[PDB]
Amino acid sequence: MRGSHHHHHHTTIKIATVNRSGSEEKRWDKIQELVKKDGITLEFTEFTDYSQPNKATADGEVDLNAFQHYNFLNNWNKENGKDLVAIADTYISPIRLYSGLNGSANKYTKVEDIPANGEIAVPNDATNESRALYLLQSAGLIKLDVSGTALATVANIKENPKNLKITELDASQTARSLSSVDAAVVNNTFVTEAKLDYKKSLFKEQADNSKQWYNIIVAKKDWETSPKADAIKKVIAAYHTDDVKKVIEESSDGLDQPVW
Ligand code: MET
Ligand SMILES: [Cl-]
Ligand SMILES: [Zn+2]
Ligand SMILES: [Zn+2]
Ligand SMILES: [Zn+2]
Ligand SMILES: [Zn+2]
Ligand SMILES: [Zn+2]
Ligand SMILES: [Zn+2]
Ligand SMILES: [Zn+2]
Ligand SMILES: [Zn+2]
Ligand SMILES: [Zn+2]
Ligand SMILES: [Zn+2]
Ligand SMILES: [Zn+2]
Repeated sequence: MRGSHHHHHHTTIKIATVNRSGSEEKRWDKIQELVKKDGITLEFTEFTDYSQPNKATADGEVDLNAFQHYNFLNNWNKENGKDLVAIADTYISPIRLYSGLNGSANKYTKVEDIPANGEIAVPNDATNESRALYLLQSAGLIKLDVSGTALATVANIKENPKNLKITELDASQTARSLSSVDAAVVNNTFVTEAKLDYKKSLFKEQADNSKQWYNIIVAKKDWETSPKADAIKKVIAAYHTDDVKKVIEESSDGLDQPVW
């Protein structure tokens, strides 16, 4: 059933995220510590997948969300006829291709070793699906019949030398699929929960137009007339500190790269 989540409660500012494992949420404890003197309590709704946080925000269940990149936001707004806005950039985490697993060993240590007739899992939402497909193309596994800013779908695969089966799954399910596929494209959000080591990935998305993959803090367009606007501006100030910069780098082991 849709919208699985839990809450993590410390003026009160409610933030929707997607749950991450290990130390990756420590940025939020540091931000809370910074805005404490200002009288601000943060409360988090932590969803399990990318379909829910923007809806929570447009519906007024939360004040902010922090989970997506600009492309995901733009696409979600267009699809849903909404106009949530980015009010700060956070980090970039270039998406990676990971080997399928045999127990806890990687089956492959190079792209070239993916077998003919193999299966690769990719996210199934338009922007991360596209992102994964361009990744598979830059890794030399496929060619696409779209380019530039065109969203690629699986129907846009033009060449497929190894006859790979490309299976699109929920973004939150690609890392879990690694026990039974040859390779998967996995968003940073899901890496730690599956116990993956991002530094042992087969392939990393190439920098270039990289800003479209920048993560953001998002609110409703009229947030600035809200009684919570002052508190929101302080939270943003706390995120954009040297202290938080360091916590993100340390608590994610470098997986998330701050962009401010
Ligand atoms: C919901 S869009 C995906 C965001 C994810 N943190 C990424 O940068 O890959
Ligand atoms: Cl805390
Ligand atoms: Zn709830
Ligand atoms: Zn709550
Ligand atoms: Zn929790
Ligand atoms: Zn959590
Ligand atoms: Zn915490
Ligand atoms: Zn906390
Ligand atoms: Zn409610
Ligand atoms: Zn409600
Ligand atoms: Zn899809
Ligand atoms: Zn598709
Ligand atoms: Zn490592």
